[PDB]
Amino acid sequence: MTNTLTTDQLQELLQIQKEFDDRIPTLNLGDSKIAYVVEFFEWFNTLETFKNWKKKPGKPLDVQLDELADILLFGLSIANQQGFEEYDRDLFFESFDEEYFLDFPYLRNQDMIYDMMSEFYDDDLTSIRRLVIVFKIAEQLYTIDQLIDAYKKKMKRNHERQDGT
Amino acid sequence: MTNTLTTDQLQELLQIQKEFDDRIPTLNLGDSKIAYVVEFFEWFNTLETFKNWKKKPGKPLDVQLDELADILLFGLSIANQQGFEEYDRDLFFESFDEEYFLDFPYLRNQDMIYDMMSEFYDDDLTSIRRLVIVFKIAEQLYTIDQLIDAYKKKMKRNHERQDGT
Ligand SMILES: [Ca+2]
Ligand SMILES: [Ca+2]
Ligand SMILES: [Ca+2]
Ligand SMILES: [Ca+2]
Ligand SMILES: [Cl-]
Ligand SMILES: [Cl-]
Ligand SMILES: [Mg+2]
Ligand SMILES: [Mg+2]
Repeated sequence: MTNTLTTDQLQELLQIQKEFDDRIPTLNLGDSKIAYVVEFFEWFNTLETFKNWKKKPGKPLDVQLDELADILLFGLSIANQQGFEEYDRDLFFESFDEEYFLDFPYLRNQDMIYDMMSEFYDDDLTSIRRLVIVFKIAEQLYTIDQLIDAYKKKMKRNHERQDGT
Repeated sequence: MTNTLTTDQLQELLQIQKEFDDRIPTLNLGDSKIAYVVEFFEWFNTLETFKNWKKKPGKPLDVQLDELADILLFGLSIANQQGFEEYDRDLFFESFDEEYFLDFPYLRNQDMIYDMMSEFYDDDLTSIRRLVIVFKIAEQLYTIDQLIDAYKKKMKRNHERQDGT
């Protein structure tokens, strides 16, 4: 568990997503952006920081990671659809390294979801920012390693589905 | 007729396209990319460098410019849909300034269309490259000024249509 993300790791993830999306003819960037937000809320719903009525709020770790991996899926798809070049990659690592406001205590505050919504309805939300958000969550609440593992598992199953196996 | 393109001119064009596309709910990046290529061939068909059987090949200048403006329309739309940032703009002006192979005699060769097709079926064709192509054609065969004029005229009519006037 390095809990770090390398250039080669990111490039591999983008390549994995690309191979799967190439098999989706109706691929629609506007729809992918909406799916990103919907999947984000589903992940947020597994964290359960607003569910005061629960004895043990928070779903099992493997469930939370699986729902987080959905956010990553659409984040990678959106990046690929917009053309993720070497200079986009550099800006991503700079933005990721120097993000100051997405740390553990902030992400554990249930009011964080209002800030996220303020980003989500802005036309100018970048594909880079969407990726920074999902990797900071992994880095801060989980590990980047488990997120990558859950996503790769999911995509293997996804290829089996589209293969009819 | 400066036959040049400034940063402010490009930003204005992108803003014009953005306002119009915001009124198109079914906006689909994959469809816009195909439309770019189809409109490209329509413009090429007005140049008529392959129509050996004509006495006066080439349609009137205003027709050629109008069809070129269609290429620009989809080129701007694709750029906007992919998120055209300040660094994309800088790379565009560098690519445009230092393009060596899209000059007048090349563009007047009817075999140029095979090279274009080799670019058009490549998944990795960038929105920047699509814009470099259309502005070099304007610069070399027409002027950038007439292209901008034809596009602005077209978009004014387009807003009148979507306004129901
Ligand atoms: Ca989900
Ligand atoms: Ca891009
Ligand atoms: Ca046309
Ligand atoms: Ca972009
Ligand atoms: Cl309740
Ligand atoms: Cl004939
Ligand atoms: Mg650094
Ligand atoms: Mg220069």
